[PDB]
Amino acid sequence: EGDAAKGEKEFNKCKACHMVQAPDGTDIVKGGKTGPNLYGVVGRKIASVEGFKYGDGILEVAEKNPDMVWSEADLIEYVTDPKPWLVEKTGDSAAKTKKTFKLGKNQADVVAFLAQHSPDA
Ligand code: HEC
Repeated sequence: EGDAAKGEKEFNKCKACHMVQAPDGTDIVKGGKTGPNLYGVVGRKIASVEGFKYGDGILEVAEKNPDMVWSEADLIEYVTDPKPWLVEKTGDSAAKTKKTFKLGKNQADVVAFLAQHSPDA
């Protein structure tokens, strides 16, 4: 049972690279642009943010699984350890990505925070 209040704090480990900004430009969490905006990520098609330059592996996940979206379960796994998640979904041990950051605790909490800011999932 993820706690979005705890997740908001844990998101300080994500905001160097990611923002959470609503479609009207309102910052929920002011953050970087190295990774894509995470507002609305829960239920969002994998690797589908307009203009973002994704790595080959995550694009392959989306290409080979056209109906795939970010579920809460997949988010928890990916946040925990991104690379093996990509290997799992692509079936390719050499799946690319420069994104290896692993969150070691409170993963369901951060995902609850992301879900709070995906009001239309
Ligand atoms: C920079 C060093 C990052 C940190 C710290 C975190 N993320 Fe990240 N994220 C980053 C990049 C460059 C990418 C693109 C990956 C690729 O291979 O192209 C991502 C992607 C995500 C995604 C997928 C988004 C999508 O639109 O499909 C998610 C859900 C995500 N990142 C979440 C996330 C969280 C919760 C983090 C803190 C725990 C976090 N990331 C850290 C770069 C960086």
